Amino acid sequence: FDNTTYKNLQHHDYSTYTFLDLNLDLSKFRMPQPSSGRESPRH
Amino acid sequence: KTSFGSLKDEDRIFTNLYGRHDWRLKGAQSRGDWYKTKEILLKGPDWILGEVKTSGLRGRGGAGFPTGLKWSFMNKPSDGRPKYLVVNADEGEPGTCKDREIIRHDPHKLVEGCLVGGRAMGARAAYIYIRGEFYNEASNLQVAIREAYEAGLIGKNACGSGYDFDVFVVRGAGAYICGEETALIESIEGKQGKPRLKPPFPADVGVFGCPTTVANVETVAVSPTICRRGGAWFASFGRERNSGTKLFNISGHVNNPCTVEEEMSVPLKELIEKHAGGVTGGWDNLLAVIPGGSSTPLIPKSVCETVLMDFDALIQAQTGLGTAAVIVMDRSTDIVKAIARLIEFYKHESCGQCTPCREGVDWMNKVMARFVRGDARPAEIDSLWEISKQIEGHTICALGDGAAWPVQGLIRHFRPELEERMQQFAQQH
Amino acid sequence: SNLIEVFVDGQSVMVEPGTTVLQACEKVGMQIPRFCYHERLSVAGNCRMCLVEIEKAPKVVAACAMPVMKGWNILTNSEKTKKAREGVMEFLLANHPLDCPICDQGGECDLQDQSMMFGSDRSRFLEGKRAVEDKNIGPLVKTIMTRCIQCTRCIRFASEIAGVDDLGTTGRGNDMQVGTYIEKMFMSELSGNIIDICPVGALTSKPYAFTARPWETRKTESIDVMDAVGSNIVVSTRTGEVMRILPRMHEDINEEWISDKTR
Amino acid sequence: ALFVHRDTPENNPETPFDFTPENYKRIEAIVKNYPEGHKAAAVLPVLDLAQRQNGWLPISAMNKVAEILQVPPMRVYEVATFYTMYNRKPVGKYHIQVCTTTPCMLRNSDSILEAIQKKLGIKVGETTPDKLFTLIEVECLGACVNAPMVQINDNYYEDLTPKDIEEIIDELKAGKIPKPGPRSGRFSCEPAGGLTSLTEPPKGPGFGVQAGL
Ligand SMILES: Cc1cc2nc3c(=O)[nH]c(=O)nc-3n(C[C@H](O)[C@H](O)[C@H](O)COP(=O)(O)O)c2cc1C
Ligand code: SF4
Ligand code: SF4
Ligand code: SF4
Ligand code: FES
Ligand code: FES
Ligand SMILES: [K+]
Repeated sequence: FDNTTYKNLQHHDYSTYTFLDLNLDLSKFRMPQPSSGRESPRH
Repeated sequence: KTSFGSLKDEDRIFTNLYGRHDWRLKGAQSRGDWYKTKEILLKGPDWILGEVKTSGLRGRGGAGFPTGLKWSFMNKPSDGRPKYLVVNADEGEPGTCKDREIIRHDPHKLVEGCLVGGRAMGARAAYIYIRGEFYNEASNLQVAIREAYEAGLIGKNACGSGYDFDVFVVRGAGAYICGEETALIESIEGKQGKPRLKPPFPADVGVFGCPTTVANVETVAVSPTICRRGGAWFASFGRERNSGTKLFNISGHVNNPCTVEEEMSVPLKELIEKHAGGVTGGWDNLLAVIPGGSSTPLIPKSVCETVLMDFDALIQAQTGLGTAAVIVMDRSTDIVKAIARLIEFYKHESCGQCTPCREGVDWMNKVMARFVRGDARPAEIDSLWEISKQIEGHTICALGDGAAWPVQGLIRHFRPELEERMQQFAQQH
Repeated sequence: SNLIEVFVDGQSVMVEPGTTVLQACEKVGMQIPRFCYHERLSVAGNCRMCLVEIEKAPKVVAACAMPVMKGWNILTNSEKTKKAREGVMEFLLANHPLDCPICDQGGECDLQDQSMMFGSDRSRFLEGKRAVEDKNIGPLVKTIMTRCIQCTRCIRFASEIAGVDDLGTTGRGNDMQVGTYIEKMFMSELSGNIIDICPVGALTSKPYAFTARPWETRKTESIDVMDAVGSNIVVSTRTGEVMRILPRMHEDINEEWISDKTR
Repeated sequence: ALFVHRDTPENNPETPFDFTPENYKRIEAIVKNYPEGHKAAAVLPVLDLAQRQNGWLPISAMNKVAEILQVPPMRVYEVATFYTMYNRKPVGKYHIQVCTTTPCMLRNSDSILEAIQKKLGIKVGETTPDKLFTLIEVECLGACVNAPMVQINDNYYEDLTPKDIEEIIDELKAGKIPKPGPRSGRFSCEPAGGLTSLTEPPKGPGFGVQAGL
């Protein structure tokens, strides 16, 4: 058991598209979205 | 109980607050997260809401509303629209940085809280609105969410309970006002972060016009542990109607500014010296404390001597717990300049939608700037007090109140300083 | 059967559910002051001039947006209501420009008139005022946007009545500005109606500019012949000359709008 | 800063901008996060993505976002001018953002701001002639217990002193990127000079679980 070091070092290597790459990576898991029934409020 | 604030480590909820253990799924599980999540989900929303109610949990976002009752507005038959949980991670209140630590060091507690809290509300998904400056924190949360998806803890058949739940992360673009619950919803919908009038309340017409509950990160993140250990365990900490543990941020003029978890109702002096290492220059050097973020009125040293940190105690002290972000100011502080900077902050953050804050807060900012230099007359102090009362209670959202209260606190306890500055300026001109 | 009972200053009124506090007051002939509210636009609730006290309620409510509850007693003339109106009016006038003599709205201005009736009689604003640059939106509507009180009536009219999403707010806080952001012309066949709905002299008729004051015009109620709709109009004349054309409300024909050719 | 747009040679509707093909894949995933019929919800993330590709937002970038999501251009201009993180004019390679609100002001954020201005030879709100750094002040960045602090692009640098901020600039100016986080010796938000809580090993699964679950 160590309590002396910092275990949150991954974010030192994050890049400009890191957040959006993960979001794209997650699309395969999402349940199908619900539909309001039209294309947009102006349709 | 009469004394509070010697919380044991075994009773602490955010056990990776300092990021000294693996923040990822393997470490989170080793620390008790995600344990028996299926059983909680199978107990049903009424059981989950019952636990949240008996814990006496209150909103940790700054308003302190009873969580169990608030979450119960969503327990109703579906009318065809989807139901959503929106988790507030906007963290904009100056002095407050607690939600940042949860998001980056205990992300799996927040994700599990979203599933448990979402189940009680009947929501199909959780939208986590995190401020856009927290880029690295948001990426940590997304990494944790990907881990949970791949282990089946969320998504279709979450934790094997047959409940489908998605967790989305949406980033802001730089607006303190987007922490307000209806402004947050409008921001998620792609508009300016301008609050909505109420009614309708979000539980009826919310994000995308659908039933919605907005919950602070800390309020959500503790819900799985309240369910596992029970509301009675949580309610055994702090005074009645002030239950549980709380994350505190001690910044300003203290030897060791820090974030720490402590029991609700701990003495303010006890908190500052046990955890922050005391006031810079010793307790006698203390001038004033803002006990709950920039929106709560300051209290002077005399009040700080014996005030407890909970919703009721600080209200009786003519302030509020707020986010429990303690800003400390010692005798070397220009107190007028310190508050003026907060009014300047609220001037920069006001959405501009409604008249008393769009015009009033900018007006108060101009008066405070002259008060800093002493370039005013003593009659203007009562004018400024009256102006702040014309903003409070007359605006769409509470940002207007949050700008008036700091001014009222300064006039309440530091009028002679304001008048002394005016004398100096007049004497020199 | 479906009506519920509310009180306006202790006077019982039966209203359908969904009726706002402002609408309930209209039923007893009391007109709540307003700026952002227009009965033909979506409810905005941003000017706060309609704040009114509900008996046994600590917080005043926006009468234009708040639906009335059973048994409420709306106190339209209480001290709490009067002080809310004075405070809101004080904030509206803090940055408003001293333009009345040169401003075409003068004499038929809702800001002037509600200041007289519901606001204080003096200023305690000791600072400098805001000033914003003007926007060119065409040859029909002159904009003096320092006079704008950010009521968003023009935005809501353009989007909802005219179906043109060209107007909006840019910026934040005290710097929030109504306009098009880019240089654009608001040239729609119903565009001239934003002159009427703008409560202040921020939007004014360019052809009409500086030619007359409201109190001196004679009003002839007449009919429009530029199309076959038959829009009801008022012809404003002075000393035997036609000065302008205004809409005349007719619910079954043109409501309270006219086309730009008619105007 | 002005909240009206005037066309110029460097920033007009014909200024060239389009998302890269890879960024169109990222846009598709963004739009799928929201209910069908509510694509306007993607304005903020997509507008921010256009900035992450181009560095700032020309009016042509705002027009493209409106076109892709089928929203009126004015509704995108409203968002772009409402949120402070959108750069409506070019910024330097390194956008230095110094928090100067009261919690940071109490811990001497003015010294940090003066240190940066002295080193870069620019005033707050300016860009260096090399166009490597832009300097501005910002409101609370949510790291008050680590004051004084700055944000450079996506990274926080906290517990700063004039010496520490000069080293960070020297590293960015030298092509390297410095490590984010506190520079005072501590790792994150724990009190300096030793922990006061969470000193014992955390309990394991099932600890303190109520009966009947
Ligand atoms: C100007 C303003 C900013 C706010 N910012 C936050 C915030 O950053 N985080 C938060 O949880 N609540 C914030 N709130 C409070 C929320 O509106 C809301 O009360 C809270 O998120 C409800 O969640 P809770 O019951 O768990 O506290 C803010 C309110 C105002 C008026
Ligand atoms: S009080 Fe201020 S921030 Fe809140 S809606 Fe009104 S103008 Fe916007
Ligand atoms: S809009 Fe009304 S109050 Fe303002 S300058 Fe014109 S006439 Fe005077
Ligand atoms: S220009 Fe006139 S109608 Fe439009 S927001 Fe300003 S005051 Fe209201
Ligand atoms: S008329 Fe009700 S807030 Fe404007
Ligand atoms: S006051 Fe600077 S990070 Fe909060
Ligand atoms: K007008």
